[PDB]
Amino acid sequence: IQRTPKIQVYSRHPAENGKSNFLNCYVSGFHPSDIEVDLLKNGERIEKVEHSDLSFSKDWSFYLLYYTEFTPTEKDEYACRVNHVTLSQPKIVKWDRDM
Amino acid sequence: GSHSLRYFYTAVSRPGLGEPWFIIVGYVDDMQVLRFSSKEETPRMAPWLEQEEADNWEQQTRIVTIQGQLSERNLMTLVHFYNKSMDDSHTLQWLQGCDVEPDRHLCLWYNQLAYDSEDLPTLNENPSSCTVGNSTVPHISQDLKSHCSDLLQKYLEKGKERLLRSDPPKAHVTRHPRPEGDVTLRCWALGFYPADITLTWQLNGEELTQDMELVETRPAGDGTFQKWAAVVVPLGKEQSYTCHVYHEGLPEPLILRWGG
Repeated sequence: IQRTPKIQVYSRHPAENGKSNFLNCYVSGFHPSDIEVDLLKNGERIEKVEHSDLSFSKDWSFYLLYYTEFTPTEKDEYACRVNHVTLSQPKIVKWDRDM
Repeated sequence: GSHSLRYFYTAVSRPGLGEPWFIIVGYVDDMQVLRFSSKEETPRMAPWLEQEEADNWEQQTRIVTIQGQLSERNLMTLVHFYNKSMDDSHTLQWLQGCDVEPDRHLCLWYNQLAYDSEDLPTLNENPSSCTVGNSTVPHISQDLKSHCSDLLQKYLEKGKERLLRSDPPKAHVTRHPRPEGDVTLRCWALGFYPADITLTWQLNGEELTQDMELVETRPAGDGTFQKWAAVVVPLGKEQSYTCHVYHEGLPEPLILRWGG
């Protein structure tokens, strides 16, 4: 009846400081469509964040893509925060420029 | 030469307070081309389509607007039929569309439904058959099936540049010392188009399994997809392992040798 979401955080193009890019948080395989996703820069809910239109895979599970235009630096740390009914407590995944 | 059009439907009932919410996303192959949801007069269509000069999208806008409106009645009868608590919020997902390849007078039609993630029977014959005897748009329009094949062509003719595309992956392997006594090799494939793609790790010429890691291919957000496969290997054994990338836009299966 329910399915917890799979998360993935990554950049549109290969991470390179000072150059424009896009931070992506991708949620899928989760069910009850209702879900809360936020992007975090140094821990703060990022202002302008858009997402794709809701949709579902073969097994009927849903999936969305939250993203924001950004420009990384050797210091600024980014992460994604996902909230869903199948979770005991919110889940956060740190961005990693290599994974 | 085959191409497919799909419409993904989703309706969620709101416990008592309010009318149900819904959305209809239309795809062609791996590209989104249409959108329509609760509160929107007409459907928003992919900007990259030649747009309207008077462009006949009626049949569609019609079918879709109807499908949407009815979501409530649909939700109710499923509830009634199965007497599920009306205190809870159930969802109704519905999938329709067709696969087509004119040069084989091949038209396949799909119509799959599901209530709260559970499939609803068909006994109609999974992919049924549709037709491609185009010329006139009849008065018997209500039905999407009878138009699937046509609607597809229009989209293909209005998106040739993006729909009839085929961008091969750009690959490269990255080495990450695993201060755990081993090393990890990651095979990257980026900006490839049709999401269907496969990566494998070969050791001394053999597929490698149970010791590899795979991530669901993800959308880059720019219209292409990315994916990567990795494996753990003993120090200096680098050049021993190889990565293979198979894909539609590739002239030949791409083989990678450690960063050079």
